[PDB]
Amino acid sequence: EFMGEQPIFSTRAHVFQIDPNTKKNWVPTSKHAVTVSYFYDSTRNVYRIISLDGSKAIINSTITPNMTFTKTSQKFGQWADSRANTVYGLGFSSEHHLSKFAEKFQEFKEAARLAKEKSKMELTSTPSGDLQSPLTPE
Repeated sequence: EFMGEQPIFSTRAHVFQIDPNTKKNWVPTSKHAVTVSYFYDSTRNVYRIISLDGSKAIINSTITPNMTFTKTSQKFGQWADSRANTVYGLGFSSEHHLSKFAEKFQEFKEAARLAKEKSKMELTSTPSGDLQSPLTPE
């Protein structure tokens, strides 16, 4: 498992990607199966898909409400990440794991929507040739 802050959900998959600025389509990111996890980053108040290959992150995708995870072939699903400017693809060990991951994606999509809503102003009546505003913005 992991040390320190635990992820909410983890699975095993081969990782693939599409880079917009190369002519190739799908390319293998990992040679072998790696752990793929949904993680709540409390300081940033966002949910992230985190995948490590050895000591480095090969997936660091911040879930947004408008993201779409699509199942497109046997045991394989994909989502586009506009922020990372990359499409990620996951090859699973069974159809069960593919579908479970997809279900979780929608769960984290809703949570991300609520997180953004939660991410407080004080309204007031108007303060009861001189200037009353601050001299500088900051």
